[PDB]
Amino acid sequence: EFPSIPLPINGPITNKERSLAVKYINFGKTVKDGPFYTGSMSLIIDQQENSKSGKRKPNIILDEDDTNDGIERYSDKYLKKRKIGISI
Amino acid sequence: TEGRSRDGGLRLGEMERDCVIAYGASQLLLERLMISSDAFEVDVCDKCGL
Amino acid sequence: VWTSSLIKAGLDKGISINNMMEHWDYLQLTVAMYINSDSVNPVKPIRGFCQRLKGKQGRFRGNLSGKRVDFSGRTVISPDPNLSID
Amino acid sequence: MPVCKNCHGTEFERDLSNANNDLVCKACGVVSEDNPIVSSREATLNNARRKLRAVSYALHIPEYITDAAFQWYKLALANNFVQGRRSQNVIASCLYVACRKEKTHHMLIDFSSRLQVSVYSIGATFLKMVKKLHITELPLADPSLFIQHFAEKLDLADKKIKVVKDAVKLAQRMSKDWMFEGRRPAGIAGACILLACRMNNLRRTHTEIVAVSHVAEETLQQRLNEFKNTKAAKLSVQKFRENDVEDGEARPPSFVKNRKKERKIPRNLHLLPTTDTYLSKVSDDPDNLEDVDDEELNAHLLNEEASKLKERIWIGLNADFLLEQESKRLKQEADIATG
Amino acid sequence: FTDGELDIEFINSLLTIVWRFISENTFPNGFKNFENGPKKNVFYAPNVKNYSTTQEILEFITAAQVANVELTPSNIRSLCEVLVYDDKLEKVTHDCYRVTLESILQMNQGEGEPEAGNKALEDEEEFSIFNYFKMFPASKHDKEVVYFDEW
Amino acid sequence: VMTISSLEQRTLNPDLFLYKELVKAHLGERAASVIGMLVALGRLSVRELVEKIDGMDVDSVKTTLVSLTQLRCVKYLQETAISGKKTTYYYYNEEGIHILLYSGLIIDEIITQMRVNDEEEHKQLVAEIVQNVISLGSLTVEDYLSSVTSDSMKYTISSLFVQLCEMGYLIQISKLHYTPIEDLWQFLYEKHYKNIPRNSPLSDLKKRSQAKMNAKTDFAKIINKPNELSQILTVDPKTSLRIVKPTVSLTINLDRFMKGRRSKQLINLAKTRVGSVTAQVYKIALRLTEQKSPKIRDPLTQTGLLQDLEEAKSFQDEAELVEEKTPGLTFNAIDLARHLPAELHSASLINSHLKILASSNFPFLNETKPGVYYVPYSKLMPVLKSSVYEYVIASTLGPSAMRLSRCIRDNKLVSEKIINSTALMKEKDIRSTLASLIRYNSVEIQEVPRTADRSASRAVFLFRCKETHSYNFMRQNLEWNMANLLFKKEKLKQENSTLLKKANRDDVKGRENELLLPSELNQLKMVNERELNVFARLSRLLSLWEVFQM
DNA sequence: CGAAGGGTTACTTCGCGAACACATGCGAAAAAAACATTTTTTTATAGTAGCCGAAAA
DNA sequence: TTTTCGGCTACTATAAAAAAATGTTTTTTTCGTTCGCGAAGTAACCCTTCG
Ligand SMILES: [Zn+2]
Repeated sequence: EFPSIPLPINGPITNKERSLAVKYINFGKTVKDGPFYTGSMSLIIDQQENSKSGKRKPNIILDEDDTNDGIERYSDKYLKKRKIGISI
Repeated sequence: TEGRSRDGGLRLGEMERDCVIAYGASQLLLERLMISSDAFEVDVCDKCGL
Repeated sequence: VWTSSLIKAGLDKGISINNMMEHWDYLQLTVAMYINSDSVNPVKPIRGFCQRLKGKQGRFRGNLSGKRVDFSGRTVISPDPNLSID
Repeated sequence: MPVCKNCHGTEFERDLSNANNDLVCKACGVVSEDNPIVSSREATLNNARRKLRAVSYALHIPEYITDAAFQWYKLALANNFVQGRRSQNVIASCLYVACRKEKTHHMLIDFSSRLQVSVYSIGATFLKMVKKLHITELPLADPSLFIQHFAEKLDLADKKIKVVKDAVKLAQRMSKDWMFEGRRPAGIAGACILLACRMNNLRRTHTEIVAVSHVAEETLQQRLNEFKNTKAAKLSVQKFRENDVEDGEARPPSFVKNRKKERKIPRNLHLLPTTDTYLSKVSDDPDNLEDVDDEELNAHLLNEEASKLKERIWIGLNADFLLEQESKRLKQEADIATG
Repeated sequence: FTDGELDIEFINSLLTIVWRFISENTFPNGFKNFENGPKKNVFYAPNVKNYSTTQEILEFITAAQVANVELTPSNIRSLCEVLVYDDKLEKVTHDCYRVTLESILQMNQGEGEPEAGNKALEDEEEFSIFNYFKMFPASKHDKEVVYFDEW
Repeated sequence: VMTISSLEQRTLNPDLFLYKELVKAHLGERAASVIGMLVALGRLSVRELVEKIDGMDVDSVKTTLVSLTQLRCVKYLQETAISGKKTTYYYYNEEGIHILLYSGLIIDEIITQMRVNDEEEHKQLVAEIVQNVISLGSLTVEDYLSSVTSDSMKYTISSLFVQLCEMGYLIQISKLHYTPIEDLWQFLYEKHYKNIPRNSPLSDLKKRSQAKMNAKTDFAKIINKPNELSQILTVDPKTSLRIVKPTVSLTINLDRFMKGRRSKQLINLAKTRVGSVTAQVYKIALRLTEQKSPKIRDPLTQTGLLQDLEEAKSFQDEAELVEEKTPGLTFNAIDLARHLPAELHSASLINSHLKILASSNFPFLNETKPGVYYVPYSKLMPVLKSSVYEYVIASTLGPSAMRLSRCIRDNKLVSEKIINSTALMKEKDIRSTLASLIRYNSVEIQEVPRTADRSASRAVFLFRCKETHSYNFMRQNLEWNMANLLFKKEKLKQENSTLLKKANRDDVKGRENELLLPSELNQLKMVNERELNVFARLSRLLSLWEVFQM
């Protein structure tokens, strides 16, 4: 049960509470979709003083950041071109 | 129960069950303390197996 | 249950803080002599979940390790030589 | 209970032999079970239980009838029968009705002796506490054990069966011989124990019987006078007859006082007299009041002269109560000013 | 027993009228209602005028009483002084009360702060008790039902 | 009972639930259990995660670690014991998790106050130039600008970079911030102790004072190195008179925005207090003041060298002295008239600013001087914290609990019998509000023995203050409130995933005709209003938690 | 050269067990309040506590 | 000088609506038969340091 009130009123007609929650949803859309296009190579080759992660990051140069949609479109085109037996 | 009055019961243990451990009997000491006494059906689990 | 109900009524009803501390210290003592008893005594020990595990009559030393088995019998013995030793 | 496999709803029987005693069915034989497993207001009722314990152990009653009076008092307090008494009369009345349930030997005076209360107020509260019953079935009309247990503390004899059995026989024969209907069971016990002791070869002082039997001295003599009146008492001196035939000519003296009833010094609903015609004739007028001129309307009040003498008499005699009333009003209007 | 046995209604009445008198003494009268130039560069460039009561509050009590327990020898006034500077007054050292920082809102909420105001408020203004409701019944999901949750 | 009471998440982990409940909504399925095992144990190596969680071998743990490294939710350490095997040991970082808390109301608060470059519909590029820096971590112009084909906007983006990096907000060299604060102090103390053997016979004074003063000045120049830099160099080689070099990686969100946010909190404090023309002047004064102010996190005491000795008073002496010395900030009304508000005794602006700036004193806000040239704050932020706590406890139940808490704090820790003197009611409601307050752990109890025997009948009681434990309790309470709110919002996400995703797939060009039945239109609009309500309450709850942070 | 900051060994006081079977919240001053008694008006009616005279020697 | 049997005195009980002076049971404030071994408060004495 719940007796008290810690005053979190919603003023949804204000401009800033609309725009700030829209930017929240946009930030969630950017982060939940994972990384971005080929600008993470700088993140890979930062390598301040790091032998082990300087071995880790060139392993994940070809990580699933933005090439999953193109591979999925190529697989959909190959499925529309011919039949293939695999699990979905 | 205990004694002779109610029905009766003759316990073995705390110095007596150790004798068949000194012999090395395994299935007698298991049976006469589990199966002949009380066979119960506790259900268990793997994830939080209470 | 009753002392916790009395606390739940009296604290939002409003009573004296010394009586509150006395009744709540009685709450603290009743749990302490409800489990792991015979440390306080204001047959008059009560049995909780430590006299059932203490020894020689508890669930360790006479009800679990040495338990009263079935299919037994107890009678005095007379000698007889004419039986083999088996 | 009717849980079985081959049959349904049969009887059962736990075994007597082999020290096995399982609850088994019949005519096929299935145990059909497992092995046998064998092994605020309360403070007011506590004060009432202690007071009932006191009156119970003082009045010499057994222990079960104490709990019977306790549950009777609990049911009565659940019906909200009384409040605010001194509780001696209440506990005595509850133990009296629980005690006069049973045929034991306890009358009203044994309760009226405690706390020195008059017996009539205790009986009045006993008929005030019957505003819960609407049953009132009490077997009260048998004063036979009174004779059996009064003869232990009074009329001490070497035998105490020869006097007692003939006493209760003569008393029941006299009660069936029209001498007992609301006619003092302790008194008839004293009377047909003095008569049976007179049959025995031992006499009593008349005070010794009426002392512990809680009966008056004159009333038992009136009883024995009526025994001399009814029974011829010639054969009663030596030995009573083994075949006593008593038919007719039997009455209490209330029948005599109705037989003389002074001193010389076709049912129909419409034939019954109607009572509304007497009220219908005389007028219901609050304004008409002057039709009673029969020398009484002109003789109510006298003049002013012989009235200040009456006022003088009243102020001279009934003075202290008026002074206490006026001083009590002055005491009030003193001590209600502050808070 | 001047203020001890004084419960309860005229303690509140005397509290309300001394709150009104110090709010109209240590600040001007009607410039707390609207924001159309409040108080005119307060107390005329807030220098050396800057005064307070200094026994004038007991003179205002002397202006009007009901003659039962209301002859206070500057000690029940000090008790109510302690009762007011621990809730809503600051009271820099001697007698300068400074009633403000909650007087304006819950004084001019009645017939001074009507609907259709000036500008929308910033989210979570801490010094504000007004317009906080959440349900006709509407308590379905995680609305403001969060506080302390019976730990 | 029936799990709808929400107790399986209620009376459990208050602190170790938010830090990896955020990354359930941000990172995903396997980049959350790494934080859930790292915070729950503390110090972890590489193989220890693999032997703890049975999710994968040492292949996909690398992906989570190199996804959380530049997001600075985790910091590393490469060291050996005595022999070798130079493996990377791992603490857990907190500042990246604060960035994942604050990101949206970082980007939506900075524009109206700090960055005054341009306002003629530049919101289409602020999100692209800021959110891509938070969601990636670094900034290299030769790879980041290469997505933009135009060259005319490149000079404007470079000027935005210059003016936004003038006021901090982007750590320039971006080195050494993946190292622990305690490890820096221990390493510098160890290095500054190894340099002096075979000398005069040592003492506590000579060794301790020499090693600690050298460690303080070296750690101070280390922490002040990334604060002020000159990497924006080689002006006009062929064009572009003010250009930032693109070689050095460039991180985001220095805590000067946190300093500005508590500055906005103090502006709200001054607005609800006297004046409000004091608010309209002191807002523009303090938003110019707080660029050089001392930092909230306060290094040189984050490492456990706070002991009850000369080091403890040296911290307060430093907080009094450095705040006056290192900013300077020679601020007057002639400095305020340079950045003067449009139409905000309306005429004769400068003397009015003199009188309003000189009238804002006593209490401790804007501590002045005859001929003032600065403004301190050392006894103003705890006053803000206490005042926010007291108006929250006024929001708890009635004004009476707020009166009772403030009177206990103000009459210096007094017993119970004299409380009825400074009160309204005699006994009933004061015990009611004291019971409802003693359910919280904010006003303590004190027991004294009367006959040297502990008995709860013969004892007199008084009430301790204990403010700091109450601030910690409110801090973890607000943290649990945010964690419970975002967990319920994540449940609201995951119970309605497929109908949001079906409209997300291909209905974007058909949002007008809505391409669906009107029932799920109402369902989508209702869950959108739910998400708007949750974020609108989360911003306020986040600010109320943000007051309680020191 | 002398007063002061940890640092440990030494004396003293507080927690458990002793076979293995058998058949024998309580108490104690008062306080607001819902309530009966106690009338007097008879008055029918029996007798049961207590009181002297006509009866026998 | 002794007993017994008839005259008066009269109070209990139920029923009536009548209404006043005065006494009668539950609550809310406060409290006085070992002995052996292992572990935890107060003192006696060195290592080291500043005025
Ligand atoms: Zn059968």
